Amino acid sequence: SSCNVTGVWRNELGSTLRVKAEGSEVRGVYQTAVESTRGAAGHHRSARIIGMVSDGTQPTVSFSVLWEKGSCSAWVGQCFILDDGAQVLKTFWMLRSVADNLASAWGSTRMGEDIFFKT
Amino acid sequence: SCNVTGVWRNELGSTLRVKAEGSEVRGVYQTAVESTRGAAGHHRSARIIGMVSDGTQPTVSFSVLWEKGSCSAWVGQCFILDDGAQVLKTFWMLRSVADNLASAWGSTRMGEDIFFKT
Amino acid sequence: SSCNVTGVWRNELGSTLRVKAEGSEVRGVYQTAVESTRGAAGHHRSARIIGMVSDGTQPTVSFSVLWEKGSCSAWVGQCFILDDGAQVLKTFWMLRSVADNLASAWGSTRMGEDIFFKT
Amino acid sequence: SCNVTGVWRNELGSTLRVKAEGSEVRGVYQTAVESTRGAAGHHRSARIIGMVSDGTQPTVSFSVLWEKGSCSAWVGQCFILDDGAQVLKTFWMLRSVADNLASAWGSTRMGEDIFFKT
Ligand SMILES: O=C(O)CCCC[C@@H]1SC[C@@H]2NC(=O)N[C@@H]21
Ligand SMILES: O=C(O)CCCC[C@@H]1SC[C@@H]2NC(=O)N[C@@H]21
Ligand SMILES: O=C(O)CCCC[C@@H]1SC[C@@H]2NC(=O)N[C@@H]21
Ligand SMILES: O=C(O)CCCC[C@@H]1SC[C@@H]2NC(=O)N[C@@H]21
Repeated sequence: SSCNVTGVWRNELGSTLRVKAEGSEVRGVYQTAVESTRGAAGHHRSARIIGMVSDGTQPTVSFSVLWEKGSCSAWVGQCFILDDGAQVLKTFWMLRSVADNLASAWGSTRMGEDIFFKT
Repeated sequence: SCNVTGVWRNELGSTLRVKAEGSEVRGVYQTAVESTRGAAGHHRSARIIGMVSDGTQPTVSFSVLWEKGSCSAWVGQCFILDDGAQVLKTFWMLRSVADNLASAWGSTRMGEDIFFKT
Repeated sequence: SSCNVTGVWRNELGSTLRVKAEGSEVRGVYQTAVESTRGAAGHHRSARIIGMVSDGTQPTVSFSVLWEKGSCSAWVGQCFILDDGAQVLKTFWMLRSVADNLASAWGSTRMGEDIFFKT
Repeated sequence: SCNVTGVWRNELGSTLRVKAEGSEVRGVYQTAVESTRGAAGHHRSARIIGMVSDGTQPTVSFSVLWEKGSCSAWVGQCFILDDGAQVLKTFWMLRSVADNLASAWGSTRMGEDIFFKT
């Protein structure tokens, strides 16, 4: 019983992650159900993702998103296959907001946990 | 204008060879340090994949898959200091493999990496 | 309707947090269900808490824990009252492992999310 | 030994006055910066409460509650260098007040603070 990163995923915020694994890379499309300020994520709150995925029964993943307005996000996670059979992607993320210069950037990094379930 | 393409070095002694073609970043990462011995394999090198914005002080996000299945990610921004230096200010996460969901709580480390240009 | 920080909470790993407010401070007991390396959290996987709670309806909290073998942890968070009447304590945490020196400390900090519910 | 008790300053210019009592730390933090005008109060100072371990290079964990409801926590270690210099090495989180659960998703920031002595 394997956890397969390829698929369509939904997080606890209601964001959708559509992902295709090929070789050791991932591509696809992230639609965020929220943004940090109006505009940030763009026209349909959507952007391309690019990243890596490991081999194995419970693979690790890492992937990046650049948001239309110049902020950017990164996730690292592992695909686990639960005892009830649900496929689950446990991730932490960083969101990096554009700063004006180095001195004002101390506060430009946010973090959190996204849990993605297959739909 | 700060530019991401080039060869960089961090406070740990690690090296980052980066090349942008537009919004994409590719390259190679050599880490001077490892969480377990050989976790990054014998050359401690891996490929890098990510994104870089446009603008003069662009933001950057990139991932590395390590040889034995851990993976790191960096976000940051390319700054021109007063003195002419180009600096990549980043924060990273290192995700170690875990056996099951229940052991995964302790799987994510973080830190800050300052990359300077060789 | 408010969120009340005082009491016994339980998070996703089964760890129990007992909070007593004394003014702006919080004191109490943390019993972790899990530890890094056997005995890191001491004989009873238990230690005391110290920190702060704000004055809202939905207060923010900050608290810290020194474990027996010297690693330390801190959580920051807010106490939300939900539509269904439930009180959820939403935190993020940092675990600091002891290192021998500055250079080998690069990997000494881990992070996660803890969602506490009231018992 | 590295001694936590004292007056400390970090890369941002913020000042940290702490004293140690058993395994408890107390004192005042004066931040050189804030998220919004006045988040740290008119004087940008607040009390600190936390913990410090025994040993030659002790670990530390402290909190601060800010005037307008946000809060910050630091975890770290007091490393003593070759040159005899004492150095507090930390990572922090800053939680901002949110109106409700759903809109709290982006309410946590982090960073590194490195403190030197006066
Ligand atoms: O606010 C921004 O700068 C762009 C949108 C940010 C979306 C973030 S990425 C991490 C978190 N998880 C989500 O699904 N959305 C938010
Ligand atoms: O430990 C592993 O699982 C593989 C090596 C990780 C190297 C990390 S990546 C974050 C940090 N920055 C560096 O330059 N090296 C370490
Ligand atoms: O591993 C150690 O060094 C001591 C025990 C740490 C337990 C951590 S603290 C954050 C997380 N949440 C819990 O409930 N327990 C773990
Ligand atoms: O913005 C706020 O809500 C309150 C002030 C935050 C000050 C932060 S705490 C982490 C960082 N280190 C400092 O010395 N100052 C900032």
